[PDB]
Parts: sequence; structure tokens; C-alpha cells
Amino acid sequence: PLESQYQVGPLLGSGGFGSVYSGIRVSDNLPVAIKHVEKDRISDWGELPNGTRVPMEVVLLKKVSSGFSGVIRLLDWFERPDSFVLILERPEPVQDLFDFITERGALQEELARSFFWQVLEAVRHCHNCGVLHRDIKDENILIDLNRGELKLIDFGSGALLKDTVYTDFDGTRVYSPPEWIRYHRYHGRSAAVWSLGILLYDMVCGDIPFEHDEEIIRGQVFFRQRVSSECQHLIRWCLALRPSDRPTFEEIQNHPWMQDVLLPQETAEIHLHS
Ligand SMILES: COc1cc(-c2ccc3c(-c4ccccc4)[nH]nc3n2)ccc1O
Repeated sequence: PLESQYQVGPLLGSGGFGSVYSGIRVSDNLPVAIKHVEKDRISDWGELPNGTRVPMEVVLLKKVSSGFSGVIRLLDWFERPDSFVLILERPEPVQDLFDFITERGALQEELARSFFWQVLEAVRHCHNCGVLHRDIKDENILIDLNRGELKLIDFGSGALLKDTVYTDFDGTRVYSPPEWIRYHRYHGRSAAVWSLGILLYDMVCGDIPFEHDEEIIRGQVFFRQRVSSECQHLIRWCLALRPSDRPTFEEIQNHPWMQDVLLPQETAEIHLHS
């Protein structure tokens, strides 16, 4: 039982990530996070080996929880009469990237580079395990302050990665690409590159570039902060209106702006205990 091996605590973020509470694995006092989702509110279901009917979030989580510390890992899960319970890693201390940027404003390019590199690595990992996140944004990224490591969270809007067209989407609209707004269809990788474009802009500029469908459709990027030419090119590239014109992950990590990133621990020593 859950009440048996974990000591449940208060809600986290007052409903920021939905119904997730802080907890402790009582056997070793491991900090965990405990997410509840009720069956009635589940739109997308999956099948686990051995045929157990389970929310897609769990299949995706099982596939990406391999020990790579770029994504928050699923330690365990339980089924209850009317809901499901997830036990997840809880970094300590930790801060959400959205709150980090809010408090700090536009990040210095050295720091945005380290962060953005880590996020790419995490997304590459997901794709390699057959998972498309679909909700990449600052709110879904945690910072492990001690180690300077970023971690992806919230795979609730995710899908199995496929090479064919997607026609559904339940993520954040201002992070969605022109194809979705205009046609309600997209391909996984080029849409993910678009959202990464939005994310990077948010990091260097302190906010998102588009607030309405029309701004997204137009694809004009105005920079309100001082941003290097190299970084501007990368952002404008990811935010190409035509999916085909967008870079591949390899092209992004080979971009000149991306060269000579800091190691996560270096990043923490320089920027996190500033
Ligand atoms: C990796 O997959 C998922 C992860 C989460 C999620 C959310 C908040 C989390 C915190 C935390 C700890 C302290 C403060 C704030 C957050 N720690 N670990 C978390 N995990 C929720 C759904 C998912 O599918």
C-alpha cells in the first residue's frame, strides 16, 4: 500500500502540477513526489506488458526511466479504485525553471546555453526511448540546484513517438507550432524543435515571443533583450514557419552558439550559488 511505504506530506505548488504532494520513502527517507490522477479524467490510455490497462503517462514514464538524470524518474505506481498514484524522484533542493527565470529575469547566455543543452539531451533521450513529450516549456523543467542538473517533468500530454502525422494535441497553445494552429496536424520532431525555439527565447528574453494565434502564424520574432547574433539565428531557425526548414536536433547541437557548454556542476558553482 502507499500509506505503508511512503509518508505523504503537503501539496506541491498549491496545485501547480496538478495533484502532486511531497512525500518520503519511509524505508530510506528518500524524497519523492506523489502524483494522483483520477481515472474519470484520463483521456489517453495505454497497455502495459502483461496487458494491464494504464494511463499513457505510465507507459511513457516506464520507457524513459532508465537512470539518465535528465528526466524525473518513476520509482513506483499504484492503482486504486478511482485513481492512479505515481511515485517520482524529488530533487532537494529544487526550483522550477519558470520560477527561476521569473525571479532572475533573462538569463545570461552562458547559463541559457548550459540549460538549453541539458534540455536537448533530455529530449533526445526521450525520443530514443520512443517518447514524445509534447509539453516542453519552462514550467515543466526542474532545476537540481546542488548539481546544476535540469530535469523534465509532466509527461501527461505525451505520446509514443511516431514518424507519421499527429492530429491530436493537449499541450500549451502558446508553445504549439503554426502547423497545429493552422491545420491541426503536425509531426513530432519538428513540432518539438518549435517548442524548443519558444523555450530558448524565454530563457534569453525572460518571456515567450507569442501570445496569440496570429503572432504564432506570422512567425516574426522581435527581441526585447540584447541577444547575440548567433543565438538569434538559432532561435529564428527553430521558429521557421515551415517544419521542413526547422533544424534537426543534430543541427541544433552543432550550431555555433551551442559550442563549449559548461558542465552542470560548473554551471552550479558559477550561477546557482552565485
Ligand atoms: C517525470 O514525469 C512526471 C513528473 C511529475 C513531477 C512534478 C513535480 C515534481 C517535483 C517537485 C518537487 C518540489 C517542488 C516542485 C516539484 N519533483 N518531482 C516531480 N515530478 C509529474 C508528472 C509526471 O509525468
